[PDB]
Amino acid sequence: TSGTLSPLDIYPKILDFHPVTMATFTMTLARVCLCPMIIGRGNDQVAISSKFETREDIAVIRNYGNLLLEMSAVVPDGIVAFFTSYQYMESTVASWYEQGILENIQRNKLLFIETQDGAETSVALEKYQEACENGRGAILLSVARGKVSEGIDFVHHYGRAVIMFGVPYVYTQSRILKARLEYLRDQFQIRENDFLTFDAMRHAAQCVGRAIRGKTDYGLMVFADKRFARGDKRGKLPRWIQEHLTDANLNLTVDEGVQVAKYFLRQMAQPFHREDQLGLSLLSLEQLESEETLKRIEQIAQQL
Amino acid sequence: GQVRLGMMRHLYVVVDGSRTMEDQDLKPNRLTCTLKLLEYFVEEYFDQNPISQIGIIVTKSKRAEKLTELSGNPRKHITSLKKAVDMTCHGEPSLYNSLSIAMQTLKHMPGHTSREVLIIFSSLTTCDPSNIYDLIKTLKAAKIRVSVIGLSAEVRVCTVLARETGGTYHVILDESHYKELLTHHVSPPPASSSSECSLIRMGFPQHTIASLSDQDAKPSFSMAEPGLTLGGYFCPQCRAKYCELPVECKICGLTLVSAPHLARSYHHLFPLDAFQEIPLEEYNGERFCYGCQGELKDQHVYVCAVCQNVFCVDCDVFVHDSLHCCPGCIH
Amino acid sequence: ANKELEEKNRMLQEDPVLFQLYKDLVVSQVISAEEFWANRLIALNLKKSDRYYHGPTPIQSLQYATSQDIINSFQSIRQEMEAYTPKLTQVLSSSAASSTITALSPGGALMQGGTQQAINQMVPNDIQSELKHLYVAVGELLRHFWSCFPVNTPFLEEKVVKMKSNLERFQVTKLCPFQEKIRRQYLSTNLVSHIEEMLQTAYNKLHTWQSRRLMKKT
Amino acid sequence: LNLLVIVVDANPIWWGKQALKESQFTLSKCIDAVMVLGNSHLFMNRSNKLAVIASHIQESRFLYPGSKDGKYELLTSANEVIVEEIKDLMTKSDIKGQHTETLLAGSLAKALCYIHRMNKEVKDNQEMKSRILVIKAAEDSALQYMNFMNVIFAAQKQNILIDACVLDSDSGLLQQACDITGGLYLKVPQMPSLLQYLLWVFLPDQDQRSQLILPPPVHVDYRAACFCHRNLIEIGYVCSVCLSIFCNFSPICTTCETAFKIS
Ligand SMILES: [Zn+2]
Ligand SMILES: [Zn+2]
Ligand SMILES: [Zn+2]
Ligand SMILES: [Zn+2]
Repeated sequence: TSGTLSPLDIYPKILDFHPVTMATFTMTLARVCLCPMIIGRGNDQVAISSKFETREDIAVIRNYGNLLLEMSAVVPDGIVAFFTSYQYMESTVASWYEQGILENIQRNKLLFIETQDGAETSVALEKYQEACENGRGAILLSVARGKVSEGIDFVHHYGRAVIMFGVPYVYTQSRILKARLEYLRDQFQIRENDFLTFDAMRHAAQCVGRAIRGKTDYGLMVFADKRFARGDKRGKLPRWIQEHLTDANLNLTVDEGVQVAKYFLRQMAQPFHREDQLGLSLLSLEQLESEETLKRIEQIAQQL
Repeated sequence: GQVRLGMMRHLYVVVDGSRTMEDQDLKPNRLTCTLKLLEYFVEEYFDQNPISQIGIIVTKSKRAEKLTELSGNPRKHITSLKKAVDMTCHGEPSLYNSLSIAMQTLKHMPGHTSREVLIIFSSLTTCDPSNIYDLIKTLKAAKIRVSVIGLSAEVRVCTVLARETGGTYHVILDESHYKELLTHHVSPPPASSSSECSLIRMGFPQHTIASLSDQDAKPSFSMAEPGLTLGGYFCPQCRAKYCELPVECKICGLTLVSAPHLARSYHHLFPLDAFQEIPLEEYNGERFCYGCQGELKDQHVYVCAVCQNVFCVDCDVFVHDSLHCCPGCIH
Repeated sequence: ANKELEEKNRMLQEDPVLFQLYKDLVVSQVISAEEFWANRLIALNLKKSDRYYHGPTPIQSLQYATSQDIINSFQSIRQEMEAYTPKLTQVLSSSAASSTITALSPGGALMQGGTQQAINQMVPNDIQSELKHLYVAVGELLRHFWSCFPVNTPFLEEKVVKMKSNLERFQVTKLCPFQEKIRRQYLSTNLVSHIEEMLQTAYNKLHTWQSRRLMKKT
Repeated sequence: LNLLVIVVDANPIWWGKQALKESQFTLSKCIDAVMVLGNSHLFMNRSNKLAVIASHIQESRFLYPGSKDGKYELLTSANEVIVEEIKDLMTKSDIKGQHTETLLAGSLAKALCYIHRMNKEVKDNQEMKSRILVIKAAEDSALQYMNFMNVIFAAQKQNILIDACVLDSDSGLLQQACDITGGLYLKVPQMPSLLQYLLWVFLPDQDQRSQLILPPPVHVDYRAACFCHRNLIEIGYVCSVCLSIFCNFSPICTTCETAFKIS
């Protein structure tokens, strides 16, 4: 059981597994509660990607920094920014300094960059959580593989805008990948380009889908490169995020995404009291005994 | 509400002068629209609560600036806002220093005053120079009340400040929603279980013209570029000379009231009720408006609670916004 | 440390009007420099709402007579408003209109010989400067007086400050009489007696407090 | 475009005592001076509007709202409806004893909301200025002061001027209203000349108050009493819960039964 598992067709196809129930439960909402956008279009109309395989391309890192700057200027209370690899976060935050960007991100919010010490990460997390509560703005940028996004969960006002930089592919690792893929071709029947896309999307949607605790929590969750729009990679995000991924939001610009973020936060900072939920996204004692509600709950859940 | 209200009300307005005031989300930049609605706010607040006062701080470049001191006449405040259109809005704000100046003035107002601060706050980096949870603990203990009207976002620190000091936090969609929020903060907000219910000693000075063609008068200049005042308003404590009433006594500490200024805010205490709103035709044997003797050419008929007469939409808006009483229940 | 000196100075410099005041008080031999710089640093259910209904307006003479008059007036006005509408004849006699124009002409009744406001603008500017100095000075004096005065603060330190206020008050009256003699003996106009009203009320509150506290001795 | 709203204090008891007085000046010349002022106001300009309200003792019924005898035609129809409306009002009437003093707060309330709806009728090119004449002849009841101030402040906000011709007795609340709203107050010294007072002082509109030299403003008394002994106050004690004027200091606040914190 997990909050993200997608697609469910592949866990019987890996684990030698035959279940009774293969179930996906749709996010039924009385309020939009999240918006995913795929910011895959630079402000210069540069195609945002990570095709270079961690060997830096300058203008794409420029547009990443521009995204982080303007999303800092819009979003409250803590932005979480997942990179691809620690070499790539190393190189990106390197070239956000020689290029004149990172002081402006300082002017809007307080950075807490990650390191692979076990104690320095915990101190950076503690100051990041003491800066989302003592007035100022805090922005935690990490790697989408490590322990930062495995247990350490970001709740109502600690991450409002989970910025997934890049598509996380395991690129550093050796012939263990080639050999596990040759195995999944041969003795299971799962393709090369199927398993790579599955692994990348389970890591990306794993690190994204931590921002939301309940119905009264709202998380902007942006995906920043063009590859998340290409049908197979978008097709393997879970159903409760594809349901709220609009075709207009598909392949936004930076500034169109910033304006969608502003309209999102303004429409979703108003009093959304408990009395707006008893119809749709909540149930009382006596709202259960009605068989019309039973028909509704029959219509919500689906299987695979 | 039929609840206790804070009717003497030293409110204190803290405006941003941030970098984010220059953003163009509103139709002019946020400084201009915010300042225009504060001009409307000072107008309606002095139009509705006469005893109370306002003070305006622009918060600019990590420092706080007491732009207009805590006084009770709209001329100085609106003059200062017409001046403050011309400002620059450079730098990041400072919530620490602005709440410190507002606290520093609002320590020593007497305990029955619901001491209130209204922070019209836009940006997100809340650049304080010290710890701002000890201020919130102090302002919790100093029984002040701080309410923040926010632009573009929800910020956790302003949420903690609003829910802990006692105020209310709100974020802005439009021109109309922002007018609704400032109109919500015009009215006297209800009191907690903490504020003192004292009995302030008051003074009611009569008007005195130049007595009998100035036969043994007392020719004075003023008391706060003044001419030679022949007569006017005295004080019953210190026997000074004031031109305008109501004015807090500048040399005694008495508060001077003409007493329609107590009658200008009596509608809060015996308030209105709801109009039973019914759109359809529905049994109406009284075709004409009991308000202004006109036909009901629309499908909205509004019927009072006690007398249960008939009113139209124009009489609805007029009674519930301005006249503040049912014309039937007087009869 | 000579801190205070540097403060009062820096101020006097930046604030020349205050400097003026400082001279007009200290240099004028009314008080001493040290004193001046020293002290210059819940369901509300209303019980009786009828008290709100007829408010602070005093009780007018409202004596409607015996209810026989109710019946008599109802009879006479029900008979009155039956026969109605003369429009040419009854409305105006022309002599009443001529007397009304006589009244509203500027020498008759309802023209009160009002909005006259006879002023004494003879020597404006330098007398205005004198009065600016005087009202600043007496404002500071009565500021200290009525600021320490109001609550009796029944101990010996506040009573000693009240005695210093009494000394400053008497020498303030002497300096005000000297300023009135040096000012108003130029062209014989411009009653300054409002400042003397303020200082006479300070004099009166001082003697009335003295008699009150001497009654409160035992 | 202007809007005069005459309010005539038709106290049947007062004008009944006036008509048993057998004077020259009865209610007929009062309502006729009202109609001549109304036809004069409609006569001064084509765009002017008129509305005439009559405060009775128990009701605020409006009076307003071919040429047989030579008037202008709409003046004739307006005079016919005002005459027939006062004949339907005053003759067919009632008698009660607990409520016999006249009212003025309700008729002013109807006038305020009438000016509101007639200002919604106005299109974007033109703009409406407005005033309320009050022709008072009776003694106002004190009991509606809580109400009465409210309509004054409505006329303070809605920028409606208030004027008053009082006939017999002075009225502190109504000269108070004409002081607050910016209107004008006048106590007539001789009854039958009433029309000639109205056609020079109260006929001219807002852009003729500033041109004409008018009778000067009487000084307005801001007398204030306690709710305790009704006597005049120069220094009072006012609660911050009840917001009520007390004269002498008392332990337990009577107006709102406040558990008064004592220091
Ligand atoms: Zn005083
Ligand atoms: Zn009613
Ligand atoms: Zn109506
Ligand atoms: Zn009380």
